[PDB]
Amino acid sequence: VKAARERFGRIVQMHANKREEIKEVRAGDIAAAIGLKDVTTGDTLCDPDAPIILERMEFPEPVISIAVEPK
Amino acid sequence: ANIKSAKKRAIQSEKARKHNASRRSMMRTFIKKVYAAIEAGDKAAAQKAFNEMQPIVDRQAAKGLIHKNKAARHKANLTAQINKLA
Amino acid sequence: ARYLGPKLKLSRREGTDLFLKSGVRAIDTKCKIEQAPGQHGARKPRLSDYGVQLREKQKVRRIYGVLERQFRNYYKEAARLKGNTGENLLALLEGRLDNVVYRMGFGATRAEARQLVSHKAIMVNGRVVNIASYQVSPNDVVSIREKAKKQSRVKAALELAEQREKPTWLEVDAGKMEGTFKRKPERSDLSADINEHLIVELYSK
Amino acid sequence: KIRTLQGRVVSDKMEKSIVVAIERFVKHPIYGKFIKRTTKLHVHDENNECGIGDVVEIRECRPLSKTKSWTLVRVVEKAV
Amino acid sequence: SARTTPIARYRNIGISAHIDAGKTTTTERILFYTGVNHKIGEVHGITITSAATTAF
Amino acid sequence: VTSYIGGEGHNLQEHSVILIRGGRVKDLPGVRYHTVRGALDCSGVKDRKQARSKYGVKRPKA
Amino acid sequence: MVTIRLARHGAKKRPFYQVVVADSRNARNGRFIERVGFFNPIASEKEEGTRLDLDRIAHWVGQGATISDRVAALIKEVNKAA
RNA sequence: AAAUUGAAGAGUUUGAUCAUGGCUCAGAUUGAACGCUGGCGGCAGGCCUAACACAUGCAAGUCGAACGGUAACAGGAAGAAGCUUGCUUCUUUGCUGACGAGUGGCGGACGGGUGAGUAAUGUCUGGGAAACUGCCUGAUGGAGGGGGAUAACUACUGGAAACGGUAGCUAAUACCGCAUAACGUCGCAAGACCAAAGAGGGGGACCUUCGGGCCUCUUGCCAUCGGAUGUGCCCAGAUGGGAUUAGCUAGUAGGUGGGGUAACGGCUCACCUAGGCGACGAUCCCUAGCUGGUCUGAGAGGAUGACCAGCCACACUGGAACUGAGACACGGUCCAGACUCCUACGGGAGGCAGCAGUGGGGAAUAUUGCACAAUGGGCGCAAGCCUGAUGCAGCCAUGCCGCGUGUAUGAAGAAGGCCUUCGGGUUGUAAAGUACUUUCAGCGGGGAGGAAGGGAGUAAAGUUAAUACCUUUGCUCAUUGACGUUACCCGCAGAAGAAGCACCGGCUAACUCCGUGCCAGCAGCCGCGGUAAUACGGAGGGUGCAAGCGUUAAUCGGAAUUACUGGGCGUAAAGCGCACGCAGGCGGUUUGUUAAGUCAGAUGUGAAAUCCCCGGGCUCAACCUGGGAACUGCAUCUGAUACUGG
Ligand SMILES: [Mg+2]
Ligand SMILES: [Mg+2]
Ligand SMILES: [Mg+2]
Ligand SMILES: [Mg+2]
Ligand SMILES: [Mg+2]
Ligand SMILES: [Mg+2]
Ligand SMILES: [Mg+2]
Ligand SMILES: [Mg+2]
Ligand SMILES: [Mg+2]
Ligand SMILES: [Mg+2]
Ligand SMILES: [Mg+2]
Ligand SMILES: [Mg+2]
Ligand SMILES: [Mg+2]
Ligand SMILES: [Mg+2]
Ligand SMILES: [Mg+2]
Ligand SMILES: [Mg+2]
Ligand SMILES: [Mg+2]
Ligand SMILES: [Mg+2]
Ligand SMILES: [Mg+2]
Repeated sequence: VKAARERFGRIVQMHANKREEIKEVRAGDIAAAIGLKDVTTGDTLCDPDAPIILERMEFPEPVISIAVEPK
Repeated sequence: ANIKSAKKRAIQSEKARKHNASRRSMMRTFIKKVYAAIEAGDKAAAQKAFNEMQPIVDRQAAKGLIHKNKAARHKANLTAQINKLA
Repeated sequence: ARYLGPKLKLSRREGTDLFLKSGVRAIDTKCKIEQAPGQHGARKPRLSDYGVQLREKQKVRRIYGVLERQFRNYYKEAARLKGNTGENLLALLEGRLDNVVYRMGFGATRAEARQLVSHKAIMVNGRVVNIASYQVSPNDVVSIREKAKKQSRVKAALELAEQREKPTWLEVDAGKMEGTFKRKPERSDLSADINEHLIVELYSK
Repeated sequence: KIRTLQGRVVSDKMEKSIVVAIERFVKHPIYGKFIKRTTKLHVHDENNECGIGDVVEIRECRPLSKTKSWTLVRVVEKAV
Repeated sequence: SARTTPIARYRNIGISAHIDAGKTTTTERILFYTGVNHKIGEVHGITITSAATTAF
Repeated sequence: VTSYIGGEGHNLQEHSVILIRGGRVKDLPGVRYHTVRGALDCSGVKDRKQARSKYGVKRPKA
Repeated sequence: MVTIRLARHGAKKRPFYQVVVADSRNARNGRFIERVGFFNPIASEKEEGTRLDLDRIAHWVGQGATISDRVAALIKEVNKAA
């Protein structure tokens, strides 16, 4: 999506009583990565050989707008 | 201590401290008795105390609780003071 | 690390032949030597004291197909070497391998000489080298791998070799296509049309 | 055989001790002018056989005090 | 290396509902039932859900 | 300090977080620093395709 | 413990060892006492790859030094091949 | 032979000139940052800020061939044989291949990190005397005989955890006497006293109490005197700035004794004297690790102290010691202070300036990787085990070096763009086309070297009683690689996938056109822009560099612009208003002496690396490396005596 090159590592799974390091992630699974320099929701991280984009993403448009000043 | 080695060294050093301090405490007493005899002005008892204390420092020097030169200093200046007095 | 642009604009800039083409046709027939490149090249401006020195350095760099980093290294080496830096620099530029490959007749252009040396087509004393900056010592022999010995381009360059003047410091044998480097040539071997002290005047600024 | 320094005594008030001033000429590191540099030393002197301005021969020795590491060898001239 | 659990076995599900329908309670109970199921097999802890979790 | 913004037009305003560099502007007394166009909040000059690196302009495809 | 040791200099993947007398309580390329010889396990096989002054080695071993396993392999090899 | 033999200027004050004088630029260099762009490889480098706080994992263990033992897994004999086909082999015991915890030994004081503090309990150079020193060495000799404890263990039992608490039991190379006592210690001598530990391998005659006795080999233990290495101590010189810091000091300065340190010493104490330091800069204040070295410079100098190596100092902060050969101890102890964490609220735990990594600060500096394959370290007889030292791997154009992104031919010279006096030129062999090539990148195959060693043995020699055990040297055998799908080589096909950045007024190499019109903007300096802008913005063209190109930051150079080399003071900046005069600086001329300065020679040192010279190996280079030269600096001896000094 952002046409950029990143590297994985430090993948982690949740086990409801602990969080466990995992070396690899297989198809059909959910995993969390750490230390990704530039990655956002709806971004397709895929194999370098094939640059694929899967259905992009859909975001609800904002409905309440306010002005924030630090004070 | 966060290492088994350091833990073991702690207890070993504690025993060594107590055990070595016992020898040091018992040793100093004889020198103190000789020094007390010095202004006590005794003649037989001064040498008696010196003869009783000169061997005890030698074991300490041998096992290294003190240094042999330290023991030499103790006995040398003590006998110098006794020869001065008696 | 290489010039991929036109090869006659360089010669037109200095108004003199650079031997950047094989020479099948005449240079004045193939381009306008006396006119500099660009729409203003008709007009002849005034070259300052820095202008002439830069002009000579930039010329020599096109004759010998080198870049500024290597050429400054060559200048520093020649300055460090005992003797006269002016010729010492030329001696190093002669010792450049693809240069002697050109000189002894394996290439009508130093560009094609570099092309050949790059593809393991040249070995020295048997050992194959692909670095065009390879420094050649006296009493060294060069040849071609049996694969590239069948090439017609080297054969064609062979006839141009004796058409041009044979260098003294090189001894060749076109029979089995092998040459030998007698000794580094002194100053008088190369054309006096290249001034040498302009280089040292430039780099001693 | 033994090393040798010679100076002038400047203070003899201290009991069994003296102060010896050593003067030498050194070329200036920057300008080259020769300037005289002075070092003063506290020298052991038993029997107090030194005065003021008397030229003195000293020798390096054991540290005999906090600031004394030198002893008299000979005194060459007296009562200037 | 080799896939320990066949891909068909995997179930990627999400618990969704209206506010206070009991979504957190159900996820916590599911996690407890899986933990007890795989702990009793050996024997005759603080738990937090936060993001997506795994269970057998 | 006071900094100069080079190039044709700019998109800067209050509470803009920029990265200034050295360089004195002779005509404006008191100004001794430049604004690095194309870094952080500062944007690249629009329509400037000569000396682009001077103003943080990506190469336009052509 | 005075020992005979090898200090690994040279570019990586092409070692070059300096055979030197040093103290056991110092780093490999750290403070030494005095250089003895060198070793090159990537020698050209046409130029010598092991120079080693046996005189100072003998002096030091008689003095009470310790020769390392690699150095011993070198003493043996040089004393046999030459 | 060879080893320092090397030195450029330009713009800018004026109507114009000369001078003075400042500012700016042309050159190298970086631990760089950013902007644009970005193919490969080799080598190197990679938090300069917050010595800011730290989650998580590893970074210091080993030795059963020291000792009581066997918790756990594999056996050995037995065994109800658990068993029925002895098919299955369902109990038992350190009994041992081995070994958790425990005592004990050694190591943890090395290796690694950082530069906060320190202007000197620091570093560099040269000297010394009053010292100690584990392991590795060399020699001389001893290694005899006992005793009392205790861990682990047992019983009970407290605790959430951390960890314990009472009562018995058990050894040792743990502890302690006793014997012995010298080339050891003390003492002028006579004289007095000081230590030890055993453990593994095998064994001919004898051998019971089957455990032994004895014999041999290896190793360990004790004392002394050595060597080496390491460390402690002292002296001299040197090693930033400030006088808008001139007086500073009371254990202070010395002495006599006493104590103390391994050693000398106001180290320390009691007296006694009245000192001591300072204008040759004391004291006080700010800053700062120091050196070899690095950058620059013709040099003299200037700046600097990343990486590599030596030394110092520090380990949350402030103290304090203990053990230990060695610490006042990064991953040890105690106390205090600040901070953080766990908890059952009853109480506990910790210190990444180790390797990674996190947050934060910043313009900015990387992976919670692999291997102990090699060197090295610790322990062990060895095998081995540990080693975030080290070797390697990953990211980063951060620097240097190398190489590619094609080669040759190819004309009215295509199209199109640009300008154009409409004649043309222009981009331009440039393109198109035609022949050749595959470096690199991909594919499949082959393929060294970093690997020495160490095991199962096999032979030979020494050792004795031994053809045993062991020690030393050849031979056979299986082998030992993290990097790694290594470097390198081979065949495939296709030019196939690989160029950008800055500048063009002068300095300074590169010129026109079009927009605007003192606006928009450029600019290092001088200066450009008010209708023709070679200076702004665009295009074309050209120039200079190139996987880099520019800007910014910083140092030096140019700058003889702090002038030692090598400047000035009448008017440009600069002679105190004048005089006396201490300190200081300098000083007529001869005779003798000394040799302080000066010079010569020698000797020792000036760590290695770096630099420079001649050579070697990575295909060359970067890079690595042999030898030299250099490190002219210091000390000490011997002289020389013209000059300066006495
Ligand atoms: Mg390059
Ligand atoms: Mg409701
Ligand atoms: Mg919820
Ligand atoms: Mg802070
Ligand atoms: Mg500091
Ligand atoms: Mg420690
Ligand atoms: Mg730590
Ligand atoms: Mg770290
Ligand atoms: Mg471990
Ligand atoms: Mg300057
Ligand atoms: Mg200067
Ligand atoms: Mg002047
Ligand atoms: Mg004036
Ligand atoms: Mg006057
Ligand atoms: Mg005067
Ligand atoms: Mg005179
Ligand atoms: Mg003299
Ligand atoms: Mg060398
Ligand atoms: Mg050196």
